[PDB]
Amino acid sequence: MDIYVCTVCGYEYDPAFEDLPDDWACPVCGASKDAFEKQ
Repeated sequence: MDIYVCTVCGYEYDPAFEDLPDDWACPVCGASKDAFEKQ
């Protein structure tokens, strides 16, 4: 739909940004933004 909830810690993020570099890491688990997927 439009949500990027980490699948490691279960963080919550919304796809309403503008500058999304090519290297975002969870500000909690620290894991890469690869385990992130609609949830």
